[PDB]
Amino acid sequence: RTRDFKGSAIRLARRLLPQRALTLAVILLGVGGIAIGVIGPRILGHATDLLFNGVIGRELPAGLTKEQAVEAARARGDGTFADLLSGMDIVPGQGVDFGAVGRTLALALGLYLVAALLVWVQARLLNVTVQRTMVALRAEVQEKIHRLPLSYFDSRQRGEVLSRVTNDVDNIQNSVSMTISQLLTSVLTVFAVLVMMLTISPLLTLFTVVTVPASLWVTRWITRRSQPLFVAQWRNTGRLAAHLEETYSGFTIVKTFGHREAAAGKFAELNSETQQSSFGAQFFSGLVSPATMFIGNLSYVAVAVVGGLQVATGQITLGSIQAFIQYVRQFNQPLTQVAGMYNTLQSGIASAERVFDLLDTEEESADSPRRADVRTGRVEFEHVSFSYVPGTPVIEDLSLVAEPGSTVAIVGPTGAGKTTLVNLLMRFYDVDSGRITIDGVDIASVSRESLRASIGMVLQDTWLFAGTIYDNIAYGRPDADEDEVIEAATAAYVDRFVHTLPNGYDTRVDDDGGAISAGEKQLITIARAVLARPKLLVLDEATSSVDTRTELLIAHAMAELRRDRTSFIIAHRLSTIRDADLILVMDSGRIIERGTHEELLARHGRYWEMTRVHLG
Amino acid sequence: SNMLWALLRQYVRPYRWLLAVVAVLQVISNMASLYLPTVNAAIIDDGVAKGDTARIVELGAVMLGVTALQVVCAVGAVFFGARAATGFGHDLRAAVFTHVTTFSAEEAGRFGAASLLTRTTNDVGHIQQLVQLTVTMLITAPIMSIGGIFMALHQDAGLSWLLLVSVPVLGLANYWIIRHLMPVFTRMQSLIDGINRVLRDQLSGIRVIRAFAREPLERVRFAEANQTLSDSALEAGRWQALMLPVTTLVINVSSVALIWFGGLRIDAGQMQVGSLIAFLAYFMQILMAVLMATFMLVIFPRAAVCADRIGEVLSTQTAITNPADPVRPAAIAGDIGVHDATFCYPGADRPVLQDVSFTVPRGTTTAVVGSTGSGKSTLISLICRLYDVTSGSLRIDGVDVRDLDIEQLWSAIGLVPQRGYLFSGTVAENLRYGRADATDDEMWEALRVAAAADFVRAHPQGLDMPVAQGGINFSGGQRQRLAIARAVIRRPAIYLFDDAFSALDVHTDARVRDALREVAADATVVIVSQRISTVIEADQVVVIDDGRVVGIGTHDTLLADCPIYAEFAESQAL
Ligand SMILES: Nc1ncnc2c1ncn2[C@@H]1O[C@H](COP(=O)(O)OP(=O)(O)OP(=O)(O)O)[C@@H](O)[C@H]1O
Ligand SMILES: Nc1ncnc2c1ncn2[C@@H]1O[C@H](COP(=O)(O)OP(=O)(O)O)[C@@H](O)[C@H]1O
Ligand SMILES: [Mg+2]
Ligand SMILES: [Mg+2]
Repeated sequence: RTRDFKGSAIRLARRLLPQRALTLAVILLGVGGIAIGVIGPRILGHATDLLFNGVIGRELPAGLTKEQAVEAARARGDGTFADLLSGMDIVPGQGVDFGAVGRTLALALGLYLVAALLVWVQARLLNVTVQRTMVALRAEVQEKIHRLPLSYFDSRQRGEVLSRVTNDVDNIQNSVSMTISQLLTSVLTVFAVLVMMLTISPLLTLFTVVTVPASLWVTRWITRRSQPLFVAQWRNTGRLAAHLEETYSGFTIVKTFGHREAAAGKFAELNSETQQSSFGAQFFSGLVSPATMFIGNLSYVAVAVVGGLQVATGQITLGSIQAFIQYVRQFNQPLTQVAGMYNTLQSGIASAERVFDLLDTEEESADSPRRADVRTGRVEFEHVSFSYVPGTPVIEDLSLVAEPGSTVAIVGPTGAGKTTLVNLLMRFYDVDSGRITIDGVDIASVSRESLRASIGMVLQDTWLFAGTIYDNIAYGRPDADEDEVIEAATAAYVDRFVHTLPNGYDTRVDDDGGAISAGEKQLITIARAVLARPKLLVLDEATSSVDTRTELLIAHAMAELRRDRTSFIIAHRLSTIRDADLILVMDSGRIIERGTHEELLARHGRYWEMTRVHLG
Repeated sequence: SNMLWALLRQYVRPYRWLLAVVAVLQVISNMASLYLPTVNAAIIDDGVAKGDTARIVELGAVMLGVTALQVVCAVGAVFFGARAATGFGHDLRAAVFTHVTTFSAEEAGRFGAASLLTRTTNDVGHIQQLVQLTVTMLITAPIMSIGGIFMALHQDAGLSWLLLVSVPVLGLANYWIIRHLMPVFTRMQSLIDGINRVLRDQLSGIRVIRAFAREPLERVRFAEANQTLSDSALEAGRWQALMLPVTTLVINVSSVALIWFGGLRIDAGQMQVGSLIAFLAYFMQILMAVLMATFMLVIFPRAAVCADRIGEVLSTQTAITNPADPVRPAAIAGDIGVHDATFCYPGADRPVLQDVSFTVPRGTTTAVVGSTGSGKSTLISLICRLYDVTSGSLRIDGVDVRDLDIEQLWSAIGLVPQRGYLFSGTVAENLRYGRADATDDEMWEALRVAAAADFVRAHPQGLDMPVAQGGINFSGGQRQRLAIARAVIRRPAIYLFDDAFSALDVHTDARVRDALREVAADATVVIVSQRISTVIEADQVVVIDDGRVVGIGTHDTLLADCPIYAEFAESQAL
């Protein structure tokens, strides 16, 4: 995976290029919010040090100097308090001088009031520039899906292209605003908060950066000692979810045959066996925060003691250890998130090159403007020789003719290339070495948008989008009133089973109660194609999950009593194909024999011995 | 919401004493982290402020003790939190499963079998992960705050008013933001789930979208999902942009008022200089608690939608129940008596079945035949109370089927439904399922009857050839012959075949039915089929169309009398 990291990174980062003003005013507006949360504690420690100077500097005899006070302290057996007085800008006799404290705190307040404006405006400008490169990324993926050839979608894995346009575009967002918001500032609050506390004491900042190794080692020892607990809890919930899946799917067979108790006792086992294995993995995965805060408090006992042992000697000031304690909690705060805000950037830039390979794969063949015209409709193939993968013929030297007012019926085994022939008529795939002409004009020089609309197909597998039955039928011709939609819903026999639904024509296809059968989704799909009034109608086994008597009525009324419609009927049950003028019998890519029912029957070929497998 | 709370207070009710222990260990583990800056203030005041060097080390020892106590009751808190949070979730999916397995066919089908699965495991999980994380990582924000108030009251109780003015204004200005954020955030989640739906429907049907030339209609249906998602995600992030600035500004203004109103006391001799080092840490710990507690409240809306599904399941009451005093005959020896039975789903315009009235004898075989969606599988499910009649009656031997223990009925019926299912394991476990104590010379006998003995004896492991989860490692004609076989190791009185011979050729279909009415020649068989060849030798055949019974008779006397039956047999070239 992630076959490259440099090019993909420099290409994702300049997707934030259209609006570079918003991207530059988020970086420099966050630098000025970091240079204040670092200079804030340092200004506030000066205020707290103006207090201590005046508190332990007003008990000294007024009239002496700082040197004479230290001398007197040394003389009367105070080795440490004299060092305290020496490393401290005091003057014996004076108080607090609240003028300086007031000015320092006014600066700190007016400078804390600005840092919360530069952060609000940053989070607002960072949300505009991120929710604007996503609206432009997710919108050129859309226009890419409608430009790719069908050979791209059915040569990939099942959920591959799906979870590349919907889950990899959610990881690009959570990586475009995680690394300009949460890791551009949590690197500045690790370099600046660290260079500021190398100026206070380089001995104390040594007790603080030695909890990066200790707190990254134990958050790596726990997460490899609780590894045999995530693999006794993923395969122990995967057995519970597999038992539930089969006791819910075979529920009328569990219910009947009496095995409710045998399936409920096995659940009591699998459930009190995923409790024990989830506790064991949720405890050890949860004691990683109590362990990174024990090491964080051991570096606080060390700082408070040593740097407090270092103020009492006069090496650093009391106001500079208050600042340093502020920095200890501000430094190792962005060090309990580095695992997350780096694995997210890793699998936010891995799934940011999948999308870019999808956006760079070759599109289809730049169609023509000819706008196919079909008034009569006379399909004709001329030595079609299509093949999906080179070296394996799928269609070999095929040639058929339609006769404008006819209904030619293609029968044959599974794998003969019956559906592939429809993928060639619809120009889903390009023909190899042969012509394919509808009404005289080669379909290879035609706008596909006008060819596909002057035809109309129903495939064996059905597509229904998230909506009502009325919407899924009116999808074939949206500018159709309610009456013309129910008229096509009646010729396809979907009006029959739709009044037996709780809310017919408004029952949602994605939110029914199993109300719509598998053969009833094929009827809704036949109604959708007859609503557009196609001139060329192809029924590619779209009537295979229904009654063989609803099938004979559909492909009677829609195909044989339509003198003004050419229609292909690819059927498996070839008892509805008889009396259908010009049956074409295919096999292994080519048409073996052809004719009407009586001609092809009284010649003892493949059709004769196929009409006698359901009758002995 | 309302259902996330009524569920959380019902199934986490047995663990109150594991929560009263986590809530007394979090208090100790937070008061012990609020106590390190107090002993640091004692270092600053009894140490630094004096010469007194030894008092810093012999008081950092007291500080190591506190930092060890703070961790021995922060793993003890997650230990009991992770036990209460798994007991809740054990008890919740136990309840969801035990309730689902009381549903009928209709009530279980209303939810689905996958929506009903991801509503008992990875949907109970999102509330289990809520309890876990609200008892170990979210009660610290209201505990650090109140404990900081009590610590600021312990130390320098005169400057404690700054923390009674800063915690309310921090839990109020941060309650306002969240109260305005929760709606615009729960709308964004039903709007991320919609744009994804659009993409899934466009990729699933990228071929029929093009067959109709609907790419103009699409990407105008997607440009409205994309732009609406961005409009709701850009106002949800202008409230989420106030959270950090406002809370840190409150803490920092409280911090700069701290030193003013505390230096006014330090000059007055009524406060020690170290009591500022302590209050600053109180504020900076309350801040770190409130920040990381409000930055993970995104799990309440996503687990209150999850708790709506679980509540929708748990609030479903079954309608097909074993009667109070059920009739218990000596032996249900099938004689089915459908009298004037109708069935209509609630709210429909036309009933599935209407005025259906026929009768199949004690040792005969009836066959019901019709079109798609005409009510055939609804009649099978009425004979064995998977569904319940609305305006008629189902009788077996003379007693109403609603007036029998539903479990003795099922013990007399061998069912082979349309949507058959084989359970993972062994073929001798999928037919040790109708009888449960069958021998091998019964399993092989009924595998012979069902014409299934060939492909199960032609295997190394014998009648132990492993089956996949859904029986997917077989073809259709083998999968529905194992389903016929496990209905033959029951020796029922009533066989209910529901399109049980559709994936079989006419040859093996006739074989299975001959071997069936030769070893079970005294049982009542009811065959539901669309094929006529499997109906030619039925003792009676009834034809149903649009719900109503159009004709009753035999294959010969009904081929002339019923127009629908003749048209039906003509579509198959008989
Ligand atoms: N769970 C449900 N909720 C609402 N309506 C339903 C439900 N299940 C089925 N229906 C409707 O009730 C009717 C019942 O038809 P049924 O399934 O009995 O026909 P069938 O003879 O089994 O069809 P086939 O021959 O295809 O198996 C169908 O038309 C269907 O639209
Ligand atoms: N998208 C594809 N890529 C590669 N091979 C294919 C594809 N579609 C079909 N085939 C193969 O080519 C043959 C085409 O037959 P098909 O069009 O499926 O006819 P039928 O619908 O009658 O089975 C099949 O044997 C199949 O294995
Ligand atoms: Mg096909
Ligand atoms: Mg059915």
